[PDB]
Amino acid sequence: PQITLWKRPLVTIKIGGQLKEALLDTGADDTVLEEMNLPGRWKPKMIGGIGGFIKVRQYDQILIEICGHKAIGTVLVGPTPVNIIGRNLLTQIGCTLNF
Amino acid sequence: PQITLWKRPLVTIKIGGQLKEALLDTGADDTVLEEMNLPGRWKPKMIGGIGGFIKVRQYDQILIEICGHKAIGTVLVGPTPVNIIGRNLLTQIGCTLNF
Amino acid sequence: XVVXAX
Ligand SMILES: O=C(O)c1ccc2cc[nH]c2c1
Repeated sequence: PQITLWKRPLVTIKIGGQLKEALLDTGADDTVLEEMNLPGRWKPKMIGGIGGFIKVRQYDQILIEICGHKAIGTVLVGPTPVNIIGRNLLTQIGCTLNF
Repeated sequence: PQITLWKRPLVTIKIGGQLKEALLDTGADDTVLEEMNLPGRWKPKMIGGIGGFIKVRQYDQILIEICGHKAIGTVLVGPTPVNIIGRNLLTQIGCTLNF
Repeated sequence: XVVXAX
């Protein structure tokens, strides 16, 4: 799809067999979702942004669909105020900025 | 341009004969810079991010060039760890996400 | 990482 930016670019995702919604964020290096269980083992990670840092759990090699487009990569989970798809997964679906 | 997301999407911006660089940030409602050169009077604004909320300095009607594209809008000066061009300005230059 | 603004 082509997504204009007059409102937040929220899209449907599927992860852990559940449909959720998340913000496509070109200013996010990594993907951070609100608390959920995921398969495998996690490792602790810090991430930063506006307002400071947060503690997250890092899960590697996780399957996620973003508007039906499959990706596999790292998903961080923690107390984010909004689910965010970052560049690590945007690149996997061939997302580009265009102007 | 058509910009991939393997690295941060930093672009040249110009304000008041200062060249800077800033990230094209679809996950930002607003444009936030760490500093501008002698910009004058401002009003306070609160914005949020993953870590909490910050107080910023709001400047309206700023003329900016982003990758050579002329725009006008609000620029916030605040403690962002990376200069960011948010949707308020991305829309003005016709920027979309595409996949 | 860095994640960017509400
Ligand atoms: O999920 C956790 O228990 C946890 C605890 C501490 C840290 C530090 C960074 N990530 C964490 C996750």
